[PDB]
Amino acid sequence: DPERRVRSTLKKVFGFDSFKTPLQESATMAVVKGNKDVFVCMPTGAGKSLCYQLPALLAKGITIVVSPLIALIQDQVDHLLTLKVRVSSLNSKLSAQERKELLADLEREKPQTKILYITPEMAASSSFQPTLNSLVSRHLLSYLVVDEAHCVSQWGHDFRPDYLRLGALRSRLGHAPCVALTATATPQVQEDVFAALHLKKPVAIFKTPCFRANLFYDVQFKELISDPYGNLKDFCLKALGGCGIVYCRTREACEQLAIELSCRGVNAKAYHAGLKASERTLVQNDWMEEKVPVIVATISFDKANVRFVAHWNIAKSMAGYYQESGRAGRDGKPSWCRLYYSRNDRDQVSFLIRKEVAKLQEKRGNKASDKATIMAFDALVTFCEELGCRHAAIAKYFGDALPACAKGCDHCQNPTAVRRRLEALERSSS
Ligand SMILES: Nc1ncnc2c1ncn2[C@@H]1O[C@H](COP(=O)(O)OP(=O)(O)O)[C@@H](O)[C@H]1O
Ligand SMILES: [Mg+2]
Ligand SMILES: [Zn+2]
Repeated sequence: DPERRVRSTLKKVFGFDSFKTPLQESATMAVVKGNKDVFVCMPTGAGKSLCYQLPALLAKGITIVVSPLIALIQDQVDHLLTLKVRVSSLNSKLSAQERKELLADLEREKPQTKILYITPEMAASSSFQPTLNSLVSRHLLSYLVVDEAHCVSQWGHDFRPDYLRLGALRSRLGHAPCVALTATATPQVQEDVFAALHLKKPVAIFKTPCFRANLFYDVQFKELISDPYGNLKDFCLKALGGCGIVYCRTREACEQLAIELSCRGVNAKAYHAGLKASERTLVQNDWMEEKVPVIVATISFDKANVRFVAHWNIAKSMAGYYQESGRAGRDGKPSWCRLYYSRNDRDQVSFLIRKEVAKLQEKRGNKASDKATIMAFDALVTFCEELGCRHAAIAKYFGDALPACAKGCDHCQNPTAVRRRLEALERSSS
């Protein structure tokens, strides 16, 4: 009865009566089985570390975990140690005796070390190769875990050439299943992970869908609104009856909107990097304690009663838009997400990204991530100019199945209304 073995370890070691979600449960059970290569794709804070930390304790041998930096490794090592777990870390920070003590333990016929954290540079080093081959030869390797697996991809936010060497390492240890985990949900990133880590097919996939049922999405065209500040004021008031957010691009527009909304009868405090750090925490504290309902911001600081998120200007990427609008309705109660779109604002953001790209190119030459940045923006322009379900467009971008939008977006609420606003936009060009 492995379910019972898992359930007892969950309580006695990790001190938990249940799994956070059933997907965390299915993922953990699939890693325990040990018959296939596993891919875990869940949001940050969804309990991905347990999906591999728990099975490692129930396996006969050692689990090797690859992670990008020592700072993040140390946090994971310090955490497991308090649970009285036999966790170790082979890195550059180790003193002469420390490394000698750890290398000796691994050379024992029955080593004490159950979980070993290493950086990719260390995994692929010729000096680590005698240790690894001995473990493979003695059938002492139970799992190979690749955390932050999106690091293999130039289509992700954190490309690391060191992660590309991990494919050849994985190929050398066939007996041991491989576990790959990330929060990045795009299909190109998933495809890069499967190919770069030389994963064995069929891969067991545990993917949290990006769909958020309680969010009402709409797109309004600033060009066709006689009183723009009046529309934002209406939207802000109607959504309440908690708190709400308004995003904009400039410090100028951030100040204009904060004063402009306070005049209409909706108390708004401007938040940007131009202000003093003393004032930053002050404005933050007041929005958190509901003294001020609206925060107009260009930058960010997690409030649970966010009833609205309004984007005064188009965001820089589809992933950025998903994350910023995603700050709404964390309590599960109904919330509203509006993106105010104009072709001039599109031309402005596009120009800004192209300069930022040329600045990186002047600094370090050409890279394949240069094209990804333009495509991440053009996917958001497509969403703004598209006629279709707002939730189905997000699902398609993140490789999810069609979501059950029960009149949960402007297009689904009334497709004719979205069509008339779009026709007026297309005609205005002539
Ligand atoms: N079954 C569980 N029940 C409750 N909390 C859990 C459970 N499993 C893990 N957690 C906790 O969830 C938090 C976030 O998990 P973590 O592994 O850091 O997530 P991720 O890698 O997805 O960002 C941690 O503080 C962890 O202890
Ligand atoms: Mg993690
Ligand atoms: Zn819809």
